[PDB]
Amino acid sequence: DDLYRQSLEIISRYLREQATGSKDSKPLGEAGAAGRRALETLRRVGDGVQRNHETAFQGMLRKLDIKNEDDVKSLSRVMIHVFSDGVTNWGRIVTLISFGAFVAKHLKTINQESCIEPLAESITDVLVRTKRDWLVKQRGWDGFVEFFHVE
Amino acid sequence: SVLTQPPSASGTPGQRVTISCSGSSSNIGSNTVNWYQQLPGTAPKLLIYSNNQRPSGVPDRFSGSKSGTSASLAISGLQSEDEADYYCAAWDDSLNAWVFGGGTKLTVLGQPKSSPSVTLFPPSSEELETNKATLVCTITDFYPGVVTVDWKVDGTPVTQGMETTQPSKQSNNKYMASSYLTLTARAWERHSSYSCQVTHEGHTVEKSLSRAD
Amino acid sequence: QVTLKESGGGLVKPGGSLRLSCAASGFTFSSYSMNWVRQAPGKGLEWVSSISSSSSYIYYADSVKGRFTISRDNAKNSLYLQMNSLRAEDTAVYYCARQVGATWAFDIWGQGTLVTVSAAKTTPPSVYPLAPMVTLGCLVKGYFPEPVTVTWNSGSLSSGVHTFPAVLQSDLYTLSSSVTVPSSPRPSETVTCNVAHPASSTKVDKKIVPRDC
Ligand SMILES: CN1CCCN[C@@H](Cc2ccc(Cl)cc2)CC(=O)N[C@H]2CCc3ccccc3N(CC(=O)N[C@H](Cc3ccc(Cl)c(CCc4ccccc4)c3)CC1=O)C2=O
Repeated sequence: DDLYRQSLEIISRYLREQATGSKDSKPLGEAGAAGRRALETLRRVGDGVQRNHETAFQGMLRKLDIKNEDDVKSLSRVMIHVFSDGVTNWGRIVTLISFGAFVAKHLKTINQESCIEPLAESITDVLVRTKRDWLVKQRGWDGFVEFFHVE
Repeated sequence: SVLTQPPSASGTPGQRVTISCSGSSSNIGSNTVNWYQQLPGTAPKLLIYSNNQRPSGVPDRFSGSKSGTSASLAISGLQSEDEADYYCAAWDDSLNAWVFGGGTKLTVLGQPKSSPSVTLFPPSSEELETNKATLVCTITDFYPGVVTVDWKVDGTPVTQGMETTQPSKQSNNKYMASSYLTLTARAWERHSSYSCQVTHEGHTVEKSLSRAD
Repeated sequence: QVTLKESGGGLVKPGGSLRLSCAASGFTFSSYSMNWVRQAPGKGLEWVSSISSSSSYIYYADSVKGRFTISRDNAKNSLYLQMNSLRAEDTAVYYCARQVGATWAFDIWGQGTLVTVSAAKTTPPSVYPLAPMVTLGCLVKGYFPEPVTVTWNSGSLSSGVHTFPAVLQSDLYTLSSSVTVPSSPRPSETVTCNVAHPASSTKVDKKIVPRDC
């Protein structure tokens, strides 16, 4: 699945750079120019989500009490609550990925850095597996860039 | 077309006209409907988006709605400037394609009637030199936009060589049309009395000429 | 000024190929899905093809699958349509339309470009004077393909002009344009029609000189 691959690449890249605190310059080897644009939009939108819901994100992180691999494995049951109500839109998808970045940031500080990759594939799992048809209909990562374009 | 619309719609000034758009569960049933207005001789323009939203510049008179697999465009306060072709469009999930409706031609009837201004032109000398003769009959400033054009050569009705244009809209909401009579230069020389007769609303306006200029 | 301008339309033989181009201006082209929509003269809108911002998602109408290829050059703000194996049914005005990211509405459309799929040859028009307030005109005879453009006195005469639609005789178009001016077509106060037929690079001026009739 090229979409699973491309989404995993973008998401894993965004979560890894968020835990690090500094943005990379090296190229994306699968995603392409679509992935470059997708990651750039995700950086602008995702950071504007993380700031606008900073208190709510801090509270959710505290309440979740993530400290080990079992907690990271169970986080998939929390991820589905973003789609639980039958609502699917780019606004929900960005929030799902922005919080993923917040968790990844927490996992790095609490020295559980090896659990970031498992989390990134879990976000991609819930996205690409439960919402494939909608993503493809919405023109995947191109539609994502087109939807959030402001001008 | 996948989306169906009445081919035509009509109303009088100030009346509320409704244009329906019928689809399926995978197009209108799954997606938002957009409307396009195409004024005579122009490119289409966005009229309604997201079922009932108006872009900047579209007056309050236009409203849209959606229910089940159908959509509707409502034009309150019909005006002669609303005369256009209206199209609905929706993305279709099962086709992976945009589907446009067949289009609805809107006519605004009951405005004050105007007789056609008829002008008849003989062939030019330059054209006669090519051994051809064209008579041109211009018909402008008529409402409603329906005319009948008959040609007469020496009092006898012409049956061949005539071509009339379909009525076209003027800027002032009136209509215009054009008629042509093509003869050989010899046939133009052989006859003297030429007449273009324009019938509008049980009333006929005639313009004639003699080749003996 | 956010614009779209189509190019490349013209006369092509059945079974032939043609490439249409569409230039985008005043916006960030690489952040929009784009579309081709066509319209056979006197007929409805028919969506042709769609291409996402990074060319990852491409769609075609069934009527064009395997013959048309859409692509875009984001570095050149350009959208293309490579049309191959062209048939009579592909004769239409082809429009370029920008699609809104958040609603999928086609908010910006180009003016369109006409594609004529015919075996008939490119024929320049013959412009003849139409001489009888006074109504003057010029007859634009036997050209192919469409379109032609008519102006009066290089565009300085726009009030009272009536350019009628064309009629199609055998495989040649004829159209006329009329102008109503005040009751004095004086030799010093000239009336000239300017006719352009881009398909045959014809640019003709025709001074309308009346005769005592
Ligand atoms: C069962 N429910 C609730 C039942 C579902 N009904 C929801 C519907 C909904 C869902 C989402 C949105 Cl944006 C708007 C509405 C109502 C709701 O949640 N409203 C929101 C309103 C404000 C808000 C904004 C942003 C984020 C969270 C908000 N919060 C705070 C919060 O704690 N939300 C959880 C649900 C949730 C929401 C968003 C995200 Cl990103 C996650 C984390 C998933 C994750 C991602 C990466 C790594 C680990 C985990 C969880 C409540 C819960 O547990 C609300 O309460």
